[PDB]
Amino acid sequence: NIVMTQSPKSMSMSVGERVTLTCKASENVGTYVSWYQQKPEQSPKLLIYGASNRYTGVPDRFTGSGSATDFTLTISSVQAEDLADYHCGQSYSTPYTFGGGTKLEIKRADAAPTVSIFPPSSEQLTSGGASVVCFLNNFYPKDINVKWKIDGSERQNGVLNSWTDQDSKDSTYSMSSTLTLTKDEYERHNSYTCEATHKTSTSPIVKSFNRN
Amino acid sequence: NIVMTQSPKSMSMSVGERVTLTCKASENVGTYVSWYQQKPEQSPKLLIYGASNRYTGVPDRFTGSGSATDFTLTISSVQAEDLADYHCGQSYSTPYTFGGGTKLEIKRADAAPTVSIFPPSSEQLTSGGASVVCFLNNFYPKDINVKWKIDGSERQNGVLNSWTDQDSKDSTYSMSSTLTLTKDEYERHNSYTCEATHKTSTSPIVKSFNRN
Amino acid sequence: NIVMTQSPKSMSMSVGERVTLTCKASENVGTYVSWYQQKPEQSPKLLIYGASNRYTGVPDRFTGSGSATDFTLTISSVQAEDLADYHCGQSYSTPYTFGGGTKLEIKRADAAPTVSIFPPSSEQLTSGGASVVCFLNNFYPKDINVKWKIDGSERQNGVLNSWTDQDSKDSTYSMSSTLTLTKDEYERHNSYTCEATHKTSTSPIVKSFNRN
Amino acid sequence: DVQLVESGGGLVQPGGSRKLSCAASGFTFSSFGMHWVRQAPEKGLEWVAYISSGSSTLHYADTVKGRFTISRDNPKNTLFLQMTSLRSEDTAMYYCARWGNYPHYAMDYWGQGTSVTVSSAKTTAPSVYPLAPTGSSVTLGCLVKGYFPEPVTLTWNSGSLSSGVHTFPAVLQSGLYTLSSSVTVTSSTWPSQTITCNVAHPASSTKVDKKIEPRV
Amino acid sequence: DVQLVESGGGLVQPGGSRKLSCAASGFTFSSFGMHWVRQAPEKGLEWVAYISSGSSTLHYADTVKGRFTISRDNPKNTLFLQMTSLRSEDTAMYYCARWGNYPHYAMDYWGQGTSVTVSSAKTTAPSVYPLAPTGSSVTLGCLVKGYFPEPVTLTWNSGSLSSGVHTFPAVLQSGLYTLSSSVTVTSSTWPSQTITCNVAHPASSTKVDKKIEPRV
Amino acid sequence: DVQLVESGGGLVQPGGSRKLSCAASGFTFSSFGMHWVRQAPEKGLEWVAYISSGSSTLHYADTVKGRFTISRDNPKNTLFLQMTSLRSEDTAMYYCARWGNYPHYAMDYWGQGTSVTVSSAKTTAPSVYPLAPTGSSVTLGCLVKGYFPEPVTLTWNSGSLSSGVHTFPAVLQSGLYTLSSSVTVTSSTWPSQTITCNVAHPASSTKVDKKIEPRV
Repeated sequence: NIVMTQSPKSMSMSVGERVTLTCKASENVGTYVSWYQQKPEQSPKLLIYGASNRYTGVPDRFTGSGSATDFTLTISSVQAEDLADYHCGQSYSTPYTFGGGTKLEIKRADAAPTVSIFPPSSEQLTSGGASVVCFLNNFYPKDINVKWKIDGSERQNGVLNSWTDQDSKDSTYSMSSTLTLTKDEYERHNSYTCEATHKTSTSPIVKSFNRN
Repeated sequence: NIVMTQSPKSMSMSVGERVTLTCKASENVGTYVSWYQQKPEQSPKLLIYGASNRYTGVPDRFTGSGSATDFTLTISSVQAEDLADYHCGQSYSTPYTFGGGTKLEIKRADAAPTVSIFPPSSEQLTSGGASVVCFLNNFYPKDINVKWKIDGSERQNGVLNSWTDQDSKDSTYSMSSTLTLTKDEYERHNSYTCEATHKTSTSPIVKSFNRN
Repeated sequence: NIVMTQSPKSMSMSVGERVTLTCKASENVGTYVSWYQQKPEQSPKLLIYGASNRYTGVPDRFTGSGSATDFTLTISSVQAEDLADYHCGQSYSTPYTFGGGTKLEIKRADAAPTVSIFPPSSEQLTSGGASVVCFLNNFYPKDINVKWKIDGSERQNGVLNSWTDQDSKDSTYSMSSTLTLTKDEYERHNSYTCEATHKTSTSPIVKSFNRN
Repeated sequence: DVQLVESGGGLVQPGGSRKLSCAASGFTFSSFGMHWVRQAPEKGLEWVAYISSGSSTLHYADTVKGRFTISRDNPKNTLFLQMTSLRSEDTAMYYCARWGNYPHYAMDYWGQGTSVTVSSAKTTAPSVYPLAPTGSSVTLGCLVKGYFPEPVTLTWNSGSLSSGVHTFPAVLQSGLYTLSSSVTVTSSTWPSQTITCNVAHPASSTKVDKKIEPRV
Repeated sequence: DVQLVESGGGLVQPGGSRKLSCAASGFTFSSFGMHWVRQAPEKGLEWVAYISSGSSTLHYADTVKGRFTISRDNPKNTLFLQMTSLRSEDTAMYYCARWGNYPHYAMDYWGQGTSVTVSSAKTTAPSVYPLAPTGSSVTLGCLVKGYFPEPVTLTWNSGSLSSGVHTFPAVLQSGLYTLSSSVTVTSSTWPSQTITCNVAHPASSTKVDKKIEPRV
Repeated sequence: DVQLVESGGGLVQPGGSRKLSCAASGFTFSSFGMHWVRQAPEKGLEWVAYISSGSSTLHYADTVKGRFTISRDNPKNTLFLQMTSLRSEDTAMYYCARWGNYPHYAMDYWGQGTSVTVSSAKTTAPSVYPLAPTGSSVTLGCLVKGYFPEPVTLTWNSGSLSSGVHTFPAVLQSGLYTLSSSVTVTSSTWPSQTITCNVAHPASSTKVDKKIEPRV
């Protein structure tokens, strides 16, 4: 099988700059590598065929290159609408194969997360549940680490973390962190805290409430 | 007209035994007699054509015979699913004519009727009506005679008798007997009784209640 | 122009009976008359072509006939689902022309209207409006006459009457009658009454309320 | 395969008229003669009418000649029976049948039957009365009184109760029909779990449910 | 199979212009003549225009000649009706139909219809008023007042309440439409379980819900 | 132009079977080879199967061989994927693609994707909880808990509130999915003008609205 190794899977680039995506095949290809762009909601769309031919309506800023074992997609200069997943693909022998994909994101200025914490609603409590929720909104870059504390003690059991993709509006990220407890345990502790570590802060960013 | 006399109209036969149904024509036929089976809910289905040819999916246990004036349907051996109405029919000249039909039933062991009696409901009474009802359930054979008594006196005015066909489950019969009275008369007597005569009993089977 | 006169525009027929719809042309046609059935929500569907040919999936109960100047659609026997508008049409010369259409309805037993009356809502009043509404529901036949009285005096100014088509459930009609007033006038009278005349009643059916 | 479906049955006054339909599919309709045959409440089959494939040869039973007309619309694959001057004795289940099985001509395929009642009695919903009563078993009942025309259909707990249900054929008294139905249930669980007879009357679109309440 | 789908309807002022489309599929479009036919609010079908398969023979009804043009784009399998100099009387549901059924030419397949209203009245959402009232049954109502153009659509409890709903056809008074709808509910469970009429008006993208509150 | 539309996705138990469809239009279907390609939740594209224009040459990925069958109905312009012996790892978005771009063969046109989830977990509506909290701005939230399968869709004030809404991708815990959504509104106008999160769950036809109420 012609294995396609695509790197990096994740790449950030400032507007005006040059994005380069590499795709190395385990054995040699044409003239048979293609590239696909996949925007968030949509199906993949053919971008490059052959190795360097643009498809209908593909901006000249997109250029593919390479031969034999080694291919590339370069977009120069990157614009705001270039945010997408990019996939290389060989059409030369069955099994047709794809690279793992690259998520292209806009690099922008660091932004500290804005944090909100929410006690379980009375409606969940009355049903026996007790989820505590922390929103960590509009930050950059995307790497962030969230810890939950209960009465000052760390708790990683029952923690659900979820990141949005890059926001089209301001190129920031947001993430949600949920500590799932039962009401019986929730009622037995006083204070709940989510703490996050991020580039924009030397100390943990903290948000807390006392149950009442 | 070619008159078809079918006999008997009613016939009982034990499983494993031989059922014979006769059809005599008033004048001679082919090779033009057919036989139809009609199961309770359904339309007649062609069983024999010509006089002895089986139709598609008709079991070999079904055989027709005869010639000229005299024809027969024999089912040997009778099985539980052979319960039906059977009709002979001539296709030889207009007017096409049918026999009167034969109701084939399973013969089984005698069973005494189980009897329940029911006073008129309060809801009927309040509307001015007064029907008294007797159920005579799960008996064999089918011949049974029901009499109603009011304060010990026989009453045949306002009596409705109704028999089910043979029950597929246990090959028994059931019948319903209703004495229809007005509330004004019903309130003027004390005791109501249905009495039945059946093979399984030397004395009348009796069921009674006193109005209250 | 080939004028098609279709009669009657409205026709009621009991289930099991024969409906006949006539279409007379102002000059002679083929073999070029067609018939269309139009059910409430839908587009016309071709029913008969030529003058007597059934189209795909048209029940045999539908038969068209005629020649020269005079054509007919007969449905024998009428069933519940035959409720529709039926249109004749000539395909023989431009301008292609249609009859005025016939509304076929199910004839059923007379039913007196069930009447409800409604004062203007507080929400309309607060906006300055004052519509009084009478529902006349589930009646047959469809001809009915509604009069509005205010303090006992007849009022035909501001009255909106509206009939549904025949109801699929029970083949009855319903109609709505609205008296539109301003709040300034509404507040100056005490009693409002809708009165209806219908076949099922020798006297007017009346519904009334006093404003409060 | 061969399919024959009928409609147009119902209640008509004596002297009245009505038209039955028989739809055909799964064979070349215009290549077969067709029959109407009837079956009265008591009863037996009776040949009514025949029409050849092209509507040229028509035959009638003596008792219908000049009152009934049989016809067909071959383009619409439909067979008809036009009934007029209706008598009480025309009350029956009406079947259409194909004259097939060539060359051993026989009524090889039959429609489902459509019911015609000819009567001056009018359509009336039934009254429905619960019949309450050691046994282990207890028997309960349902009285369905004064409806027209036939039929009514009876279920208990909406079909959930099957075995032990006996529904008796209707009887005519004083112009209307009456029937009853019985069901047997466990004595230890009645009345603590409910028993309801459900009655529906096609001709008047009426449906009635009736819980069975105890009484000493 | 044969598929015909239309669009382009809406509200236009008198003297205005508009273009309707009819998309075709499941047959060889360029091999059939096509028709536009219309149906007014009261009403009846009326032939508007015909165009042969290759757009060479065109025919028009007298009342549209010189105002309407019918055309087609065979490569895109689409039929058009260009309407100009619009009058009030052009208010109708417009259908396209295929001239098929060769050699017995007939309008064998019809589009769904697209509505054209020609009026100087402007698009207006309705006001919606609850109509509250022993019976066992109780009747409630919904007044939908002063909207334009037609149509509005009415549901109760978002479609959950079906039977017993009557929605009356709209009437024009003082330039706008008014209609009402009624529903019947169980008296023992009103108001303790809520009843809401929902009204939507396509032309103005308006949706309104209205709970029915009791009052003596 | 070229149009490819899919359907048939949904939830299936492991070992189960399912059939996806891909409708084509705007090109000569029977002249192109077609592909199925899939994309898992995490993820990446994966080639599944190929069929030549006349269904003679068929190819399969190793992980589907003997379990999946690809076929086509050229008269009905439809491509199919018959899936049997389903595993968890078959959970993916499934796309059909045309093998076009001759003579530089490439997947030039793709369908919209239809989602297949393979799991023994059953379809369950979510519970939905409002998350209430100076700022000028205030952040509110919506917790959507314990639903299956994916997806759910989230709106606030029925789409009226757009910017500042973040809806987080679902996470699986204890067999079911949970997600949350946040919105930011003006502090001076909350709660005096209402904020509602609306949640709908396609697989179970469930829709829920939830007002956000204040609390100290």
